[PDB]
Amino acid sequence: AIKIGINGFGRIGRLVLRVALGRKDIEVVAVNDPFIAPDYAAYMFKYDSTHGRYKGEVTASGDDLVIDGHKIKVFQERDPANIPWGKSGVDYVIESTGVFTKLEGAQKHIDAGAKKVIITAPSADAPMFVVGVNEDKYTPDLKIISNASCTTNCLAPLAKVVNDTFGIEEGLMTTVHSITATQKTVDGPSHKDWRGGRTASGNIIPSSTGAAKAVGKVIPELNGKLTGMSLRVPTTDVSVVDLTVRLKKAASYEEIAQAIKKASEGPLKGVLGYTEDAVVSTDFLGSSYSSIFDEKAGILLSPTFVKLISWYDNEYGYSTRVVDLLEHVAKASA
Amino acid sequence: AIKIGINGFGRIGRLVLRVALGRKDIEVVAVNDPFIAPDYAAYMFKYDSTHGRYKGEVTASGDDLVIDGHKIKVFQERDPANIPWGKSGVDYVIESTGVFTKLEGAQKHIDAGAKKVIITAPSADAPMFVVGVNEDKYTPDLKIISNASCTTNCLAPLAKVVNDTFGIEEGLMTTVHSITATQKTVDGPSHKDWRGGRTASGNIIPSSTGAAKAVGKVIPELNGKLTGMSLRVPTTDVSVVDLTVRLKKAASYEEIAQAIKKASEGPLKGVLGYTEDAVVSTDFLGSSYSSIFDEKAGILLSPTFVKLISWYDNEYGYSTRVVDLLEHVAKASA
Amino acid sequence: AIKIGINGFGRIGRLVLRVALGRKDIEVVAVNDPFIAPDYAAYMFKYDSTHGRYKGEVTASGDDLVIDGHKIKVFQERDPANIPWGKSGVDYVIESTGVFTKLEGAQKHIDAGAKKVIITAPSADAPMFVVGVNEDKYTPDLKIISNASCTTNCLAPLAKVVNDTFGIEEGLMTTVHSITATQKTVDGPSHKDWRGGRTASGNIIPSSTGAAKAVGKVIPELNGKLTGMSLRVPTTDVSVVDLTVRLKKAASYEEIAQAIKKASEGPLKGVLGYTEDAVVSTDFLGSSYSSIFDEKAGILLSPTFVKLISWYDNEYGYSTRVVDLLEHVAKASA
Amino acid sequence: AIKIGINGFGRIGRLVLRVALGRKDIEVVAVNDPFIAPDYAAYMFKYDSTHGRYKGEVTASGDDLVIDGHKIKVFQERDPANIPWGKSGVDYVIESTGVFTKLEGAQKHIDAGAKKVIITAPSADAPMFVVGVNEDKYTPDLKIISNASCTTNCLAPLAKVVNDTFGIEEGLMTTVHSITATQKTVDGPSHKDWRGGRTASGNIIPSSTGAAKAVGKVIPELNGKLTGMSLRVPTTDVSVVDLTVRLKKAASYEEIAQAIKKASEGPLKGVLGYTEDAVVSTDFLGSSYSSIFDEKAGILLSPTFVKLISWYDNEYGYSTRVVDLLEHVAKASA
Ligand SMILES: NC(=O)c1ccc[n+]([C@@H]2O[C@H](COP(=O)([O-])OP(=O)(O)OC[C@H]3O[C@@H](n4cnc5c(N)ncnc54)[C@H](O)[C@@H]3O)[C@@H](O)[C@H]2O)c1
Ligand SMILES: NC(=O)c1ccc[n+]([C@@H]2O[C@H](COP(=O)([O-])OP(=O)(O)OC[C@H]3O[C@@H](n4cnc5c(N)ncnc54)[C@H](O)[C@@H]3O)[C@@H](O)[C@H]2O)c1
Ligand SMILES: NC(=O)c1ccc[n+]([C@@H]2O[C@H](COP(=O)([O-])OP(=O)(O)OC[C@H]3O[C@@H](n4cnc5c(N)ncnc54)[C@H](O)[C@@H]3O)[C@@H](O)[C@H]2O)c1
Ligand SMILES: NC(=O)c1ccc[n+]([C@@H]2O[C@H](COP(=O)([O-])OP(=O)(O)OC[C@H]3O[C@@H](n4cnc5c(N)ncnc54)[C@H](O)[C@@H]3O)[C@@H](O)[C@H]2O)c1
Repeated sequence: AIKIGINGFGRIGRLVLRVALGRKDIEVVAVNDPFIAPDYAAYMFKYDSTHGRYKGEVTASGDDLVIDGHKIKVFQERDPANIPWGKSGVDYVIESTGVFTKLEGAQKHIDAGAKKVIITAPSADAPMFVVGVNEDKYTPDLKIISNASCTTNCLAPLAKVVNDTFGIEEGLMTTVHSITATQKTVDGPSHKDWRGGRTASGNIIPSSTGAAKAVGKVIPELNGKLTGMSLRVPTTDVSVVDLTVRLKKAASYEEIAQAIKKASEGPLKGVLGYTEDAVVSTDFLGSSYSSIFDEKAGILLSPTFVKLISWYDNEYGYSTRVVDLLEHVAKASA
Repeated sequence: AIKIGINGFGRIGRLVLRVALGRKDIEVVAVNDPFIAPDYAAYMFKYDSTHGRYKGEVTASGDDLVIDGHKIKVFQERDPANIPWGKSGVDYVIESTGVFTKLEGAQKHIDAGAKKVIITAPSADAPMFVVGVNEDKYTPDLKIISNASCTTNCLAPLAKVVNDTFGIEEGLMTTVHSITATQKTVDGPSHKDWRGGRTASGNIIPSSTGAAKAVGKVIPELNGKLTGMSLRVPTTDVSVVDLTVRLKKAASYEEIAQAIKKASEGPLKGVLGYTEDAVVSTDFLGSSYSSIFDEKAGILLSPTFVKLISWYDNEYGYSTRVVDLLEHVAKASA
Repeated sequence: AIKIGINGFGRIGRLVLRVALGRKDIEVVAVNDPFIAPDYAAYMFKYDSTHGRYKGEVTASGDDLVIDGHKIKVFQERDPANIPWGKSGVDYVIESTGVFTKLEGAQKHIDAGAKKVIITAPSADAPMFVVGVNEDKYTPDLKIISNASCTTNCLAPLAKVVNDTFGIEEGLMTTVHSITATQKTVDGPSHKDWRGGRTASGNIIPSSTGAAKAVGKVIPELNGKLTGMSLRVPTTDVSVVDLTVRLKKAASYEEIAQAIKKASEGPLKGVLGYTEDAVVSTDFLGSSYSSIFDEKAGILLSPTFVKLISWYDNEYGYSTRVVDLLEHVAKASA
Repeated sequence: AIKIGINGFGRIGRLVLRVALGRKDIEVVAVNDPFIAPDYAAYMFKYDSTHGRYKGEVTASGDDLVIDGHKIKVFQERDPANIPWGKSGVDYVIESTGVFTKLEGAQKHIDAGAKKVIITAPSADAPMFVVGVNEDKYTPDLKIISNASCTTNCLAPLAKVVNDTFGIEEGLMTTVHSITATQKTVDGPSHKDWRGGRTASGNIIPSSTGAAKAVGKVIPELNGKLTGMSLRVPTTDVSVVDLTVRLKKAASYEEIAQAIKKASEGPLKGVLGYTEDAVVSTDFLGSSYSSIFDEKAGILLSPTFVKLISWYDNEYGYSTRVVDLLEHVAKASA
């Protein structure tokens, strides 16, 4: 029994719960969010503007969120050191607040009695993992780890296949990315990111991202070879990586597509998907892939210079990978 | 001769400044916003997703926002008691934070050296005014007043005409309303208003509003005769009042429309507008009216039961009224 | 078996197919759409921006659309008289083009060998039915019938309960309505509906509707007692009825809600739904109800004057009713 | 006087009229659109969801569109051969229907009595020009020409500066592009572009474009050195070029920015703009530039491998260029 708690009952926290409730080996013991009371947590979990109503019975009773008859404790602590993880029997904490992304903050959960923490974001200092790429490098002494970003989980599996087969010499990427909770409904204050304060649903908004650099951390051979940027656009979920790369070995576009298709059918099955259909972003709502290569959308300019397109449900694909990483950690430590 | 300061440099604060800079007798001395430094204030005023670039020169210099040569001091105080309104020579404070809407909160501005405060919102206890309806009832001894809500400013002039002519027995109102800064880009916490936390750009969102009942405060004879609710929809600005009203006297629709046209040409000129064109919400972006009657959109069922439709730029029409009420207070107080 | 064909493979045509595939008594023999070839029909049926991917295998094979092994003939006839319904063994035609909504056009399906036609829209000509309101008035001599509009299917069950219990004296309705295929992505020509040509996703757009007067056709006692209008807003599916009604018998809001709840649990089960939750439009994506009463959103101004709010998935609830009406017609004619 | 007519009174046709009415030497004699009657033409010209109301008097009288006293004949011919251009004294036709983009189609305007045609789109046939880049290659023996695409007009001035100063070895472009009139409000038939049939306001939609390869026609030294693709996103106007380019000569990003700033201040003034502000797409609504380099948004991977960002109001910048090309052609003609 993988006994877990969730800190930060937001987009990622609530969807990680949806995914986790479908895994036989996982018991979600408790969640913590100081802004969400038990009855409110039942409301937020049951109804979802992006991914539909939860197919199951959702209520609250006292301090319990009750889903299909399973009782989940709801705590409301601003300070993770005050969450009763150990007294509740929680061994793994999903750290999905966006607030405790460094080792020093995430360690508070272990102080509070958990054993291990998975940060659902890039971490400035916790080791980072992408399932399908380097989760095999996880060892049980690592108590606090990061599942990287949603963009890194799209880019890294694709870059892995391309680099393995043809070699990546250099690459620049853009993610055309759905809006998120950090943005504003109308022009408002965002002192740390002026563009990000502008009306989210009315603008294309250039943004920064460390996701391309981060690929060189989970694929050390690509260290320093990739960088990138983001354009936030008025869709509510699903994002797309636009990867422009110089290759070491010359290829045709068909050969590149065939290498990606082969990986998607074998070692990257369930992580890297493949399509030749006339897909659009809504076609990936609820997709569990980290990366779906759009074969028809990309374009080759030279035998060593190509643009590759790959989709990802930044909320739900990533949330699935959180749970996958959790189960790999529990299996590797058993 | 009117020396004002602006607290809360947001949608209303910044657009009130836009309007004020166009008024002879107004000198904007300072603004206060603890989240917006001077250089950031210049950026937020210059560029607007809804109302376009400020046609003028906007820069910052030290602690001054500089607009077409005029220097405006920028304070950053969370507590209005700490704002040097008096030392700066500010006589009037435009209270547009949404946080100090009661006499208790707005009085802090006077304790800080200002003389009078106009709250850009309904107030639980401050006297309320709607230009064109009851601003002549303002008396100079009133130091803290409210300019009501954008919705009240749309409904009250319309209701005043209908009541003055045919009489209003009772009326139920819906405002189909653009999203505002209190809403969320994706499903997030909103513990005082659960529907309002849901994805703003992807939902029709019911919301309570006292704006129809508040008409009874500015039109005492309509006390208890109007109420209603709101539906927030994914437009970024401009809203519409849908007033279903029972009349005391039998009328034809042509008769109602003529009465409204007469009012808009005479005593409510510039406040109540009138159109017979095939208008949609974007046609009122930047409109200075409080209320624009849409003659072709309404429908009569019986001679005493009719549905009336009136548009309003909830940001800019209201902001213009804020400045209009300020100039009336100053004049009445001379 | 109920052997059917679908004319017009659009939003309604394709969602009617989705519903019908879940009904054991129905065999979908064929579809016709001159603008959609077989492989394109497979794509349009498989991928849906609003209702997700079809959960099942969708391919095309020569002239057949193939869904979970069941083959469906695809015709491409502009003129319904040329569709080989009789030769194909089709007895019922779902007429969902929007082009053939009168008896004269719909009869061409019967000339072509079908037995009966259900028009998925109001008809100037053909008798109209709303399941849960008057489908037991269907008699087998009626060969061509209309399932009314999506708004009429939301308003009529609600009006039936309120009129049955308290009596409706008069009522005025607004539907705040999602955009549809007749609208335009940017300001474009719509010479019969000038407002309807303006940018659909950027505007609140007033529109005329006969849906409230049509209630008086399916509930004859309400003939002449209801009318209304529409406001199109930038959501892509789900709409809401805003009914302002004068009652004959006085009541509390709670008594009104209780009458609707009882109907929803009894004679209008599956047609009229009932909620007290903090719902928004996306919470009814895929709902099979015609009408979901929003208990917390309405408001009462006098014991005989109240505003009632009811939701509907204008695409999917209506499409479910089309199939329900079809099964009622087949059973009534056996 | 440059006497002109406009064929296709759409987004480009109407905005070309707005621009042309501000040029002293141009007389707009007539417009043609079989779907827009004279009074409807006045409505569509007067009200604009994207660019506001026309600041001027707009009426219709008989068969004339009347703008600030100037009468413009309104024709309604589906076949341009039937437009009485000659009898009306029109010398230059702006061909903005999207339907007559080849020499054979546009020639009908000359058979009907016009002298020269400017197609407001790429042509498979007609020589293409981009103002600021190659309009000095226009010669008056050319009777039918193309102003290329809005994306080519953004990319070409940028590529010219970069190629002139550092040399372009090769480049791959993505345009993140606002929706246009060819898209659909909900999933509908688009048999030649399946992705383009999907819900425009709810999807990121990949699309082909020859815009980058077309730069090689107006800058022949760049033939075969650029290509790219498009992602349509739910904004109603303004688009952005994302150019990933390999340089021949090593550069710092600062030298690149400085070269573009210099060109924007001299030989490309009014065509190529330059900004270092925290801009988003709405900040370029109504901009007359072909291309606005976003200095802060771009990123450098190596001294010869860089990503450059440039904005454009695809409707209004391009419409202004159509009028600029017209005046250049007329100066060289007659
Ligand atoms: N949304 C995405 O697409 C996405 C994808 C991958 C990763 N992430 C990352 O996951 C994290 C969460 O993202 P989100 O999109 O779910 O954000 P969110 O804002 O939806 O959720 C954050 C939650 O944290 C809660 N919270 C805030 N302070 C807290 C505290 N002190 N203790 C406990 N709970 C607290 C909030 O109430 C909220 O419910 C962020 O690091 C983000 O970068 C987001
Ligand atoms: N359409 C409208 O937006 C509209 C119309 C009429 C009235 N109003 C009302 O006007 C008020 C402001 O609304 P808004 O839409 O401009 O909101 P907003 O969020 O755009 O602006 C509020 C501003 O107040 C600032 N602020 C927050 N706390 C502060 C403090 N302690 N001291 C000083 N400044 C502070 C914020 O930083 C922000 O800039 C609200 O009461 C609102 O109900 C809004
Ligand atoms: N969308 C809704 O919410 C809704 C709800 C209730 C009723 N309706 C009604 O249903 C009908 C269709 O609506 P929709 O929204 O599905 O529209 P749609 O445009 O999505 O579908 C109409 C289909 O008819 C096809 N078609 C056109 N001409 C044809 C012909 N001559 N023969 C066969 N097929 C043809 C089109 O190619 C298209 O696929 C309309 O009458 C509409 O008013 C729509
Ligand atoms: N951003 C842009 O919208 C943009 C930018 C650059 C170029 N263009 C190009 O300009 C052209 C028009 O684009 P638009 O966006 O203005 O399209 P639009 O659909 O807004 O306008 C096209 C107009 O042509 C009219 N029309 C159709 N058939 C006709 C005929 N036979 N005779 C006369 N008029 C006819 C239509 O009624 C419509 O008003 C296209 O070639 C397009 O690719 C568009």
